[PDB]
Amino acid sequence: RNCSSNEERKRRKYFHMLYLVCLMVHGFIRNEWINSKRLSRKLSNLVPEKVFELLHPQKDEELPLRSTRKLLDGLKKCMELWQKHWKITKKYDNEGLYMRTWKEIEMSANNKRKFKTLKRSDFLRAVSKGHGDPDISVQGFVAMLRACNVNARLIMSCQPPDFTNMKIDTSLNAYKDMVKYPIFWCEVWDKFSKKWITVDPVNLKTIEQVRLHSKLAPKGVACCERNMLRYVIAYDRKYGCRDVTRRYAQWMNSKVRKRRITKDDFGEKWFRKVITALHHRKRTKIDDYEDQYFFRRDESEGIPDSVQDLKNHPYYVLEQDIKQTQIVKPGCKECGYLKVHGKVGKVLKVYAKRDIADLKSARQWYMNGRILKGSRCKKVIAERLYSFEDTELYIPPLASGEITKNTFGNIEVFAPTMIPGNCCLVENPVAIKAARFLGVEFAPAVTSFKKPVLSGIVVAKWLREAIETAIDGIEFI
Amino acid sequence: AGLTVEDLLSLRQVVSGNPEALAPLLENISARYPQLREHIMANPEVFVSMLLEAVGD
DNA sequence: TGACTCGACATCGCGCGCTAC
DNA sequence: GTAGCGCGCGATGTCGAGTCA
Repeated sequence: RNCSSNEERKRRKYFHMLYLVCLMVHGFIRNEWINSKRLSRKLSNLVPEKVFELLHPQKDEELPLRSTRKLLDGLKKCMELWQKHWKITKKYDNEGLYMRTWKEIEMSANNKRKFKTLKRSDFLRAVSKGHGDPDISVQGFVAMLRACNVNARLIMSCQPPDFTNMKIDTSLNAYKDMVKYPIFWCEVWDKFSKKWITVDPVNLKTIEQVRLHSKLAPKGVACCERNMLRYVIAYDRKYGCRDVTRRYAQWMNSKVRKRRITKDDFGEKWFRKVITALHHRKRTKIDDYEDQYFFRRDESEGIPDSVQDLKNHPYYVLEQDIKQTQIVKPGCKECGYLKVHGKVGKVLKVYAKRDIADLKSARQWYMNGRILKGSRCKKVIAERLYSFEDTELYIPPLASGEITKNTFGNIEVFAPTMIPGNCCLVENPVAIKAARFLGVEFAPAVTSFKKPVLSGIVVAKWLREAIETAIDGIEFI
Repeated sequence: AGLTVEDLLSLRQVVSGNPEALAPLLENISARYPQLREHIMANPEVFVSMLLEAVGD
């Protein structure tokens, strides 16, 4: 075995978040520097009138397609002349911005060495001279398109260290293998076909109109050691920041979701906080056209081709992975089959998760603040369990402020719903001490089990302020 | 939930022009600011904006 | 305190992805 | 496209720690 402590697990998740935030901010700032007005004006003169006109074609009403084609020819001519402008293409020192191993990090922490600061001037100078690694090159390419007034995003595949890598060794079996796919690239907006065109002028030297498959998404076990596609962030002229992974992920909901922080709900909410932090403009109609592409993409993925990809899948579950406490919602059935690779003829029943109901016993429901009505049990395990639609909120009874409580003179509060309407919950170890010293008419809160737990008090709201003062003065009792 | 301005500046500068070198700085600063950890979990957007407006310029 | 979970590593047989027509 | 072919990739099981009730 090769396994680390739950503490190291939790550190890896945090440091992953931290490193990701930094990466994505770097994207944000670099995209700023790309917009520099002094540089733009110099790079514009690189683009002949013929090509410029190709980059801004006239609306063609009878066949929009021909305008798209002219843009593609323009984009191809730009890629070519950029090949010529960029005179010196460096190698990444060490690993560049490709994904690193926990061991590699720990050791870079250790050795401090000497690091030449860059800043904004030095970047500009490099791009104008045409000296840099492929990241600089592509980034420059995007600057140039922008100086021609095309809607040109910078795309960045953020490669933070893997927080799903649990191993204590972390050791790999090549430079050529790392550089096979790019970290940075470009998108360009087609107003005629209402789609984003993908452009990689430096590494793959292609232009693709991604529909369901893209040449840029890395393939083969060896190449994915240093490039694990998780967060593809798009930055635009007007300082938008949009997560565009769905364009580039063939299996987004299966393969890729397991490797992103967004797989639990805390993760998603955190991630959205950062994107919004980085998205400094207001919603345009283009944003909507994109969301429509993503929606259709997100609904054409469908069932995966393997059992491992159906573990903890957002939408889907094999009949065999349905929990003892779940049942199939009346009058639903399998939604699909999975031929199991490497077993002859073996087929599995795939159900949609929306057709699966979670059942709980009466006590468990109460513990979610719900009561039952005359319903029927769905299954027994020996204690009857009921579906969510069998159930109903519990509204506990509401002058002086005596609260009708359980037999023990406490209140069972497993959910905000369960505070009476005219009362408030105050959680504090001594809240009972406070309340007892100044009298009143409170009631202890049982919020969970250890086996009860009185974590605080339930008192009428008019009396809350008093307790808060007494608590603040507890040292004086 | 807070940090000096000498560290916030150096960190903006690494993040902006030399992110390859992030690793040891973050190790350091995280070792000098325990509370930063839980901050980052609750309120990332603040730490972001802090890294964005070192441009009081 | 017990069912149920999560990732690594082992084992293993398929048929997948090469040339070389 | 096809046959000849070696082994890479995914299915199955266990092992330890952890999580929920």
